[PDB]
Amino acid sequence: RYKPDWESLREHTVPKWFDKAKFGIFIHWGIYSVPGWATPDAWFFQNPYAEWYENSLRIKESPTWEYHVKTYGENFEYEKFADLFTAEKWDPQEWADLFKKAGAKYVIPTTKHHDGFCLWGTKYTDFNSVKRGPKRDLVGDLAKAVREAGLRFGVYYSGGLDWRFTTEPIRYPEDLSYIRPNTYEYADYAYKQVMELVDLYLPDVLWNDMGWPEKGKEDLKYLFAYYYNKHPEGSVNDRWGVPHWDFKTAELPGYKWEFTRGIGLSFGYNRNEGPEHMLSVEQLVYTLVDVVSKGGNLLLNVGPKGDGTIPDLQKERLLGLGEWLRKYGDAIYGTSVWERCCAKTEDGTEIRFTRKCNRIFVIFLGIPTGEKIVIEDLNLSAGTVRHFLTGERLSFKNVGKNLEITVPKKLLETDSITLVLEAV
Amino acid sequence: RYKPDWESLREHTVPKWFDKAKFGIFIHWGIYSVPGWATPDAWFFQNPYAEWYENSLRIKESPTWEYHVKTYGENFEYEKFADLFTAEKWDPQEWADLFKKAGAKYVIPTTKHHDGFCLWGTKYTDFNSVKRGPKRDLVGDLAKAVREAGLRFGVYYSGGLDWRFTTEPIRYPEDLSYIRPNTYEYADYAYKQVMELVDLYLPDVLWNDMGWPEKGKEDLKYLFAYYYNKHPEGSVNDRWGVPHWDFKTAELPGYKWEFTRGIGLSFGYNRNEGPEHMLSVEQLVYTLVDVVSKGGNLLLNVGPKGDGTIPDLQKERLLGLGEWLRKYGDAIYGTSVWERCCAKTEDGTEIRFTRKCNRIFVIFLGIPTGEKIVIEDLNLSAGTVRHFLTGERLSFKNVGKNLEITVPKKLLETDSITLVLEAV
Amino acid sequence: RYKPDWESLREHTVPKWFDKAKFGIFIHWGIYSVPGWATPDAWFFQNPYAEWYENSLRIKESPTWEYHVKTYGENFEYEKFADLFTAEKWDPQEWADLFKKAGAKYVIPTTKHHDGFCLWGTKYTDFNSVKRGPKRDLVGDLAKAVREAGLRFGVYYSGGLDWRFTTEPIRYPEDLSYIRPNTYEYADYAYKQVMELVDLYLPDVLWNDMGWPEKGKEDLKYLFAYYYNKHPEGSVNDRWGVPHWDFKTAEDLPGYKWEFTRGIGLSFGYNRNEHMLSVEQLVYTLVDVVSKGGNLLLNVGPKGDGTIPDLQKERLLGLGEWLRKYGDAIYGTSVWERCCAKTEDGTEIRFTRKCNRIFVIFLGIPTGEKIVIEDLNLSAGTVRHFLTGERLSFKNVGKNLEITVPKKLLETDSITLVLEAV
Amino acid sequence: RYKPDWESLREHTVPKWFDKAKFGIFIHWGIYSVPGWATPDAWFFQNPYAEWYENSLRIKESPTWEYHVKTYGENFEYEKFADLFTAEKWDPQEWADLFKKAGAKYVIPTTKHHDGFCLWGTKYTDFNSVKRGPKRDLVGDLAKAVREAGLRFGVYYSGGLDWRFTTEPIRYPEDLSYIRPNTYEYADYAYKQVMELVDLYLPDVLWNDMGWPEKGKEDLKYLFAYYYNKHPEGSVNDRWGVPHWDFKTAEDLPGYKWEFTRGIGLSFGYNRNEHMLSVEQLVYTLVDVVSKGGNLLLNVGPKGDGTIPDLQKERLLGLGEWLRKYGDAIYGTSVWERCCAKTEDGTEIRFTRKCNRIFVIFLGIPTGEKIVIEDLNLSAGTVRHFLTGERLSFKNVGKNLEITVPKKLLETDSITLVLEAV
Ligand SMILES: C[C@@H]1O[C@H](O)[C@@H](O)[C@H](O)[C@@H]1O
Ligand SMILES: C[C@@H]1O[C@H](O)[C@@H](O)[C@H](O)[C@@H]1O
Ligand SMILES: C[C@@H]1O[C@H](O)[C@@H](O)[C@H](O)[C@@H]1O
Ligand SMILES: C[C@@H]1O[C@H](O)[C@@H](O)[C@H](O)[C@@H]1O
Repeated sequence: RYKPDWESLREHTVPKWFDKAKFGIFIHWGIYSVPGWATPDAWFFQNPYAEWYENSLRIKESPTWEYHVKTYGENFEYEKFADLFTAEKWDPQEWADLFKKAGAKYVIPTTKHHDGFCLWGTKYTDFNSVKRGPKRDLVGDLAKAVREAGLRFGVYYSGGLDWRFTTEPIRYPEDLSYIRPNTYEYADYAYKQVMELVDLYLPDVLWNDMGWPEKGKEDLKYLFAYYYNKHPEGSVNDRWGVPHWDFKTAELPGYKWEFTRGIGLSFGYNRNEGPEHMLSVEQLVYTLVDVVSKGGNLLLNVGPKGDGTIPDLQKERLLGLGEWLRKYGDAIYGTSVWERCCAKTEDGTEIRFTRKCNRIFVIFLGIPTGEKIVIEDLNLSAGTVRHFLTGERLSFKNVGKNLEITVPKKLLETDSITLVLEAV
Repeated sequence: RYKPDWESLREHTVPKWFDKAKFGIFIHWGIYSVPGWATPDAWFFQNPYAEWYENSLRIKESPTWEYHVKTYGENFEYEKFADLFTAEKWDPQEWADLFKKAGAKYVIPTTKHHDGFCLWGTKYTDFNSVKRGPKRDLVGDLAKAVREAGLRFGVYYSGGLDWRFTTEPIRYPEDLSYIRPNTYEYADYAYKQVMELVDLYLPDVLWNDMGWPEKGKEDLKYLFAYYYNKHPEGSVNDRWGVPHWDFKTAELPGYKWEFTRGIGLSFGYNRNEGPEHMLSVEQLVYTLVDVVSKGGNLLLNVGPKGDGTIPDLQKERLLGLGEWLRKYGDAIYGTSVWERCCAKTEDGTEIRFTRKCNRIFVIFLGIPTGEKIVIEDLNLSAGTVRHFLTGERLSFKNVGKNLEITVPKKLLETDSITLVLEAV
Repeated sequence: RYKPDWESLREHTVPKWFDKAKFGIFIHWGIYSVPGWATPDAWFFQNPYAEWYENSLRIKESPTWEYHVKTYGENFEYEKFADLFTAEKWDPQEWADLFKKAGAKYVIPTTKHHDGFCLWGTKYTDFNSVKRGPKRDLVGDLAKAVREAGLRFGVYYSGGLDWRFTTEPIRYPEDLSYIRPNTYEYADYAYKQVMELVDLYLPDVLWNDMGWPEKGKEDLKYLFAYYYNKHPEGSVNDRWGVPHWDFKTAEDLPGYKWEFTRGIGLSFGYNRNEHMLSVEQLVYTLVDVVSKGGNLLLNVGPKGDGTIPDLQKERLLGLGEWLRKYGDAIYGTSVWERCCAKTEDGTEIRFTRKCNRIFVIFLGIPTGEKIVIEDLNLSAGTVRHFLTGERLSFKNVGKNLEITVPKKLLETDSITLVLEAV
Repeated sequence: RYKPDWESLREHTVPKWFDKAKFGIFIHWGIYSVPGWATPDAWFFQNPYAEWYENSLRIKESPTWEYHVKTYGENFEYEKFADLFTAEKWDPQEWADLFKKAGAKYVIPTTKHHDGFCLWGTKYTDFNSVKRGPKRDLVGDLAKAVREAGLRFGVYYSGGLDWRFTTEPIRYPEDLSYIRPNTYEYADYAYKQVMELVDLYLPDVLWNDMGWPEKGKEDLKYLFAYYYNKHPEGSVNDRWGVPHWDFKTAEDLPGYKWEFTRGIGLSFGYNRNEHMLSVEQLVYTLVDVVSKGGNLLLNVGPKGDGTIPDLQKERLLGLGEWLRKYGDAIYGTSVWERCCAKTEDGTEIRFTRKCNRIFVIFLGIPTGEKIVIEDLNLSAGTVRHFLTGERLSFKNVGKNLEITVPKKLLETDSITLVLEAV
């Protein structure tokens, strides 16, 4: 049993499933998906993030304001998008199947982003998906489908920012130091809402954002102890601004962390986003391997449309990643870091290392065109280095500081995207 | 005038009436009286307290859950008892007469227990006796009747626990450290509700329970100063978790205290309670004398049914106590502690001492069967020891460390339950 | 057992001995007794308190500065008085006997006043009576003598003010809000010194003054718990500025215990330029205070050589001669239903209770046999003349209570007519 | 780089060496080793811990007081033992070699226990081993010797208790809530002393005790950041009473790292009146603790002259002889899917993992060849006898796992039967 104080909650280390998961799906989906628009220290004036539509719209000068006033009209309040957000062609089982085939082991939707619209039937505001728009508990139905597909389910919550409680926009990063809800009322509201998510859906991950209101930071001792006592395999990110977290986030470490990025640049759906603002399947795999070899997990974001469909370009990149993970999944899932993160060849091709007990997977970022491969600054523990995908044994010798190794061309042609070897 | 700070509020000592009162009636009565059921470190799983019905019901495993799901059905929410709680045959004048005849000098009902149902027309929740169930201000009508009978009126309030603000039950004592309302919203709610009781009924006693929310502990400086300034003869118990109290509670001291217990084991009405889970009239009198000789008051609880009647077994024990207090009341009411609490005879019979200026009442817990009574470790201040109930003088001498004294058998037969003497 | 937190320490009510004590002796005695001088909006510029000599001296051109610069010289540092404080003719048994004969039940000397000179062998400063001046543990020798005489022994300590830690004087009351030691170093120093008094002498009273340093206020839950656990009959005044105290102080009827403090004269420390109360006014004060639930802490300001001025000795013995006669109507009494009353004539009256007995103490001796007391009805008891025990006839008349006490008995009483109803 | 705030310091997880270390030596050694005496609701009145000699001595009439007043005399102050603590026959290389042969990977001496005597040349008190007694920097010479033997070196420090700053003893556990130094002066003193240990010896472990003074708890975000930035492989226990620690202590399977501490005997400091564990019980403790994710910190209580009692030396060497054989199944291991298991016979079993290898350590040596382990199914690997490496036949049978190990191999093992599946 966890007690409600920081010393006691430190006893909760990161759960084993999360360290082994390696890959998860972020989902940025709200009423901001309806307009789904964004421009292709002037960051907030030309916000490339479609989720920040309302903030950009509150800046009268901006291109989001130009677009909005021409597409929808000057007197079209942002709140009106809630009724346009009908998710009429949303099938959560189809999402869960997509994410499972993509190779993800956990899924995290935005229960409530900065605009403050909640994607569940919360009883603390009427600005949610049950009373407005979809007339449907989006979080709960996604949680059911995700878990029926055999995946873990987390929740993103914008604890630090809620624009239902402000009127002024963020124009500069320094504005965030005072343009917050700021009231005791909000501190209670955020506490009750995350407590409600825990009670209703018992998430495997509590992914807070933008810090936690200062007035309720000491509430989290009670929230975290409550959560862990109901769900010891539950986890908590590092965006609460308090002494406790299970893993860190980012946009060889001894702690666990998680790199988050979108398939594109924007997190929410953006129409203005060209097909060359997005990563290729190759770049997604390279990111996954790089991150995972450094002890991290990848949280890859998906920005679905307001009608509940995932853009074909995004579906494509997910399935292509999962086709790669279906072949090379044994060298990623359930792996630890090796003695070192990275390495390169004499040629130039970068290399990453993942361990799985006595095995050491050697993952080349790319497929070398030559049979004779020379890896710099490595002298392997004289064992048995073998081709991974076919299993076939391979000859190799040590040379001063580098490591020479021949791999026939007949085997290179089998590998897709990355050549991977495996020592013992 | 009291200032709102702890140093200043210390000037308020316990009121004279309360120290002299000696005996009071607790009343545990709510919507939990309707089901009125309880099982005959596993305490919370088999709670013998019927007031904790809802907590026990939230534990799916428990016998309260078995009973509830069979008597009322799985989908019978606990809140539904509010509408079953009609107090149709409740007459408060009949209660006040009962408590007055029982010998009580003050009466304290549960305005709001842990379940959060209020027995008055509070304007801070619709979960009360005016909007639901009785359609009647139960606290106010009891206050009128109690005061018309010439008794003081206090209020119990569950400041520390309110299950209207939680969903999870208490399974272990350590759960109480974090399964509390916890919000600023609740701290205000509790403050406004006790302030409302003060404004509406001006209670002679403020009997808080389960501590006060940490977020509003400093509010009580303002509450206590406000209260004492309107009502200097008002009093305050020791369950707020702050530096100030007028008397302590429990379940020779220099401070004033108050032992609270039920006629039975449960505080709320329990049907499952046999007639041999309750104290006899003899044991109630023995408790009263023991407590009062140690500087304390007795707060004897009554658990009425949901229809507003007090079980005949409880009525019986109260009237029998009051018949005893009608005879021996002069040795209890308005007494102080003597040089020592207790004493025993050579035979074995225990003895308690109460003072009233130059008088010293000697109350035997039981009626010795022999005329020759030898009291251990006592040498009285050579005065005049007399039989109390008849007044008749009695012979006595000192003997080493003990004190011999003859009391004719004709006088023993007059005394009911306790022989009592009286020195000068 | 007492825990170190305010909620737990509230369980310590005022000890029974202190409530019954009624009368105690304050002693303001230090190196300020050596010059022992004070002048006969601008209170601090013309301080009538001789203990504040150093503060007044730091105010250049003030009358204490004029006197000092002429009697001792401009370059005569105040600290130099420590070596002049010899306590030549000091006899603690003589003091303890004087206070016992005066009728006092407890005695409280200044272990350290605002100037910061300590009257004991403290190991936290060398500015004390053992290393300087008397070469003698003044507090400890007085404690031994006072307890041998059968009296309780308390300690005054200036926790809030210490002029060893400041250089600027107090010219106005608002100056006290910032001209304090202010350092963590001082907060520890004060804690360690009161801890040391407790360890060395285990005082029955801890009489702090001028509040406690803000930084050390949380230290006192520990100090008080430590103190009460070693000495449950110990007590603590109300000048720490924290939620806990046993009795209040002061310079219808309260439910708490309090203590009026005042000197025989106006000054607390010895003053030559000294305005003194008569024996009659001291008795009247005692009775007034005691009938209102309070104790009287009467101050004595001895000279630097260790003798108590004859005028002060005289007032104390005269008070004790009165207390020897009428002590049963004061010591061990509680308050009655009301404190005060007057006669049709004008003479004020005070009431003390002692169980079923209720003493009626006249502030003065009425010159007439027929006495009419206003707004008082006594439930037909037996009103006795107190000192002789003789019975007196009384009747109830409307609001008032007519009583007839013979001339023989009025001339018997000294200072106060005292009756005794039941 | 680590910033001085709790959120940043959480990034420091327990160092890999400490998780792999498994076994370490505690050393309770001070001036309390000189008398080295302790008696065979009232724990503090009959303290079995010889390190608490002074506390027990402050309790007048207690058995430590009887012994002390007869062996040394009533006017023999406890502080006088500092001059008796000569460490005559002390040889740090002899100690370091003993601990290395015992199989320990790290060593932690008491730099300062509750009595406040420091075993190094601190410049914040003259009550230490350089100015008194040994005339020698005991901590530094042990640190040099321990690191020369190839072992890690930590430091115990009594941050929460220091009896140089109190006079009253601890009679009950509730006394610890207020009988502490309590001053800002102490909070600085503790900070400066641990800062000084870090600067002088850069310990691999900072083993604080009895919490950290309330006034100095915020100082520790700075001390910890300073420490980790100079020494990232450094570690910190859980007895500071702040949000941060690297491992917990103690006197299904945890996710955090912890450390069981206990003496060879009952007392931590040397006791004559001493109740000791056998070699078998020490090995059983080590295996039990290690299979549950913990380390064992085994205490040694040397005499005042600098020698370790032969009985203690004996137990340590016997443990190291066992660890020399079975060290591969302990050092560098993680926890398995579950900690514990038993046979149909009754013999307890513990599991340690080392990648794909899973060691099966029997607490005792089964007398029969046919061994049936309850509730255990092993995925058909290759179960080897550990010490000889020979292969063993096994079958899965319902819930259990039948295995046949020849008598030849059971008689080979010492204390524990050890197998090795894959
Ligand atoms: C994952 C990203 O985190 C950031 O803090 C947010 O501002 C973005 O909108 C997005 O949710
Ligand atoms: C008098 C008793 O006090 C306790 O704290 C409560 O838990 C019981 O329900 C009851 O009200
Ligand atoms: C009793 C008086 O208390 C005051 O606070 C002090 O300033 C006086 O010097 C005197 O000691
Ligand atoms: C390891 C033990 O820790 C406890 O806190 C101490 O009181 C003992 O003396 C010993 O050092």
